[PDB]
Amino acid sequence: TNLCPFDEVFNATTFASVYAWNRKRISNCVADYSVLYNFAPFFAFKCYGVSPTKLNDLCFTNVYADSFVIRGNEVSQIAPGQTGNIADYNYKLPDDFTGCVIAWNSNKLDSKVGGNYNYRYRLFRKSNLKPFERDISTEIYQAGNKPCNGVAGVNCYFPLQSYGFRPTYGVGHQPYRVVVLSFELLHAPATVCGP
Amino acid sequence: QSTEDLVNTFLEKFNYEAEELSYQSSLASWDYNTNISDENVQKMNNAGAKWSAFYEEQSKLAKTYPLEEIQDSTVKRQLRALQHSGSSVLSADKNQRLNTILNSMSTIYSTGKACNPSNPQECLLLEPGLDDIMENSKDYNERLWAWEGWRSEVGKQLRPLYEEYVALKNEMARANNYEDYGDYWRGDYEEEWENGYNYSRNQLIDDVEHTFTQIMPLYQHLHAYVRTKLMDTYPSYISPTGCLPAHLLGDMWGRFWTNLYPLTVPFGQKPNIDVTNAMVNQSWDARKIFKEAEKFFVSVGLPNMTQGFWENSMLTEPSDSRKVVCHPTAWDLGKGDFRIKMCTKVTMDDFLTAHHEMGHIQYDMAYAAQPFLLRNGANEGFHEAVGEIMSLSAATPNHLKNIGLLPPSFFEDSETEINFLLKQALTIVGTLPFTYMLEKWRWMVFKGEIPKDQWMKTWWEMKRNIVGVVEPVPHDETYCDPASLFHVANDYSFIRYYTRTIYQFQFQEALCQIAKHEGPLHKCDISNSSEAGQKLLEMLKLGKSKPWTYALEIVVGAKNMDVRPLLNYFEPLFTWLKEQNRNSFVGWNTDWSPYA
Ligand SMILES: [Zn+2]
Repeated sequence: TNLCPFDEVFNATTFASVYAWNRKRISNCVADYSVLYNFAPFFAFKCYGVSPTKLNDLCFTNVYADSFVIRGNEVSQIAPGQTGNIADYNYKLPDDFTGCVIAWNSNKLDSKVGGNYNYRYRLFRKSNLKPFERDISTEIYQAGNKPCNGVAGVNCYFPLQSYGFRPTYGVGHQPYRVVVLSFELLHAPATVCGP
Repeated sequence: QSTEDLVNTFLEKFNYEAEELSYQSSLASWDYNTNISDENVQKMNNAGAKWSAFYEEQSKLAKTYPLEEIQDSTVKRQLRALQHSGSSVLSADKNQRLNTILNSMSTIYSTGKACNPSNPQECLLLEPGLDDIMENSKDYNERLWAWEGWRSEVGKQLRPLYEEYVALKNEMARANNYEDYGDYWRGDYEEEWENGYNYSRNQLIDDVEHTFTQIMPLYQHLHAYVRTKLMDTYPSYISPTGCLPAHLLGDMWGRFWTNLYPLTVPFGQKPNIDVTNAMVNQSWDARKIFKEAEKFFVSVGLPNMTQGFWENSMLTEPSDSRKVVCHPTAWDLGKGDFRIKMCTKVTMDDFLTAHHEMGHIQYDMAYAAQPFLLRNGANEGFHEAVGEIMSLSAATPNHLKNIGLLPPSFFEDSETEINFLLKQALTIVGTLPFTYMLEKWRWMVFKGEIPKDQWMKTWWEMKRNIVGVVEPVPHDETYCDPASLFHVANDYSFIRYYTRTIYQFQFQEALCQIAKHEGPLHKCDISNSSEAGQKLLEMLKLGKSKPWTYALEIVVGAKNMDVRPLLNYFEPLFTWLKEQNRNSFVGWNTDWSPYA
């Protein structure tokens, strides 16, 4: 009768940057989604693959507890088959993804007067991300064919820029915290069913 | 790699860097304006510098990319803007000199004083004082002392400086490849596009001219009516055939003739509609005024205001300690924040003003999606116009009844209608001739048609021929009369005003047709019709992405300015005016002088 530790994840003091995604494997416990199924604080309980209306009777192999914080308008891009900066160079969802995306506004915790500068994102990349992949490289991006030579130069730019969240922004620019619960199931006994 | 490719990456770097620096600058200005303290001034200055530094260095960075190579319209429009290359072209020493001259001139205007000949002690500055005499007094002699005075002291000082300014500016322009400074200014209305949407710099001159010729018959009649009425108040001075003497027209420079309403009311006994008293009776408050406005906008179809607006804006005169700048203003700080600052008192005029200001905000909200460089109105004129259209609708007798301010059974009469129209005309028709003249003089001076020796002579001649006003006292070359007006001495373009007016009416007629109004255009109300809103919205969203000509077409169906709509609005008045002056002479003879 081990309760999966979903709790300590939602109310953590801080979440890492957009490009430094956090992965936790949750296996060999019991997870009950009926706690938040009726509560509904979230603007979106949008789910894909599994219907939230009492489908916890099935068995899954592992649970991924992806978590981060982004801008508001970009919440959409956390959806299958959509292309935008966040999708292109930051986090990816396969079209076939099964699991739940839940998001809420947390301006109050995140926003700081004078700006909060601890959340960052990668503007340009040589190519596109492949599925569920992490790039933490800080090497300078080069657009020019002439060599960058490792210095700031014409057509040479550092990859990451800061969100700079501030209290007086519109609903689109205000910080939104996103948690993606992915139910990974393969050919396995799948002890993580969550009765 | 195409330069197109290189260009697109560059443009992405700039976009995020630009918005954040701008927001900071803006926040600082709001703070100063709301709480005026010395410390605040400092912060504002520091932040502003950073933003400018960014723009300048970036602009310099981008003169490098060839303009011709890019083959997509949107990208091109953006690159062009960053590449404007204004002012930096001049050598540093020259730049420094120009800056000094510009500053000196602004100071003289603000601090200038003029004195009563009769009482040496009394000396008055412009804003508090000289203005009042001009605006409210009815004595011939008094008015004269003031007119001459501003001109004699502030003006004479300004002339030597102006001459230098003309030369330097012209040099700057020549370097940037426009022919003269005038061309640079007309450049704003220039568009290059493919299918018959092209407008050229030269064409503006022709169009303005054509339109004026059409408006002339109305002006002539109005001029006559005023003349006859004025004759009663200052009996000896005015002459039946001749032009109106200048000092008697209602403001120091003559721009608007509105102050003459008391003297000229057509049908005096019936009173104008004012709802101020009622508002007090029903206990409306400042927020109530704003709240009502929102409802109008919602009814047409545009979106409701955001939560932030309600919380952060300063809708009321600040109580207690802070000191506040008073102009009614609308602010788009950026990154989503929209705020309005004004002090509201429960008066009818404020109801009307609120509607205008909110209008400016609604446009802004709409163009947000477009990229940073392109987020602005299509041509300078459009922004103001959008706002005005809204106000006209609100003032109509019908709207006021529905809100409940007016009593239920009021029925207007012919007399009241005429009275309303005249008031409007003095403000709108009266301004148009003046604007045309000023701009023409300036364009010519810059080009070189008028030699320096003859600058003053020409000004007066032109006024007599086009606007029908004559000098009270002879003015020699040393004086520099055009300079006194604020815009002239603070380097701004004055064309925007003529164009805006023509546009407003055009928009209104079109919208009204969709809304199915039947009757005189003066009574049209767009309220409660969704369709109208949608059409306007389509234009608003474009921003500067597409050429101005294209935009006008979407709402009104034509690619060019036309003055037929204005004439229709004022048609009921025209007929009346014609009957009234049937006996009197219409026209002016340039010969008469009050110089005598
Ligand atoms: Zn305005």
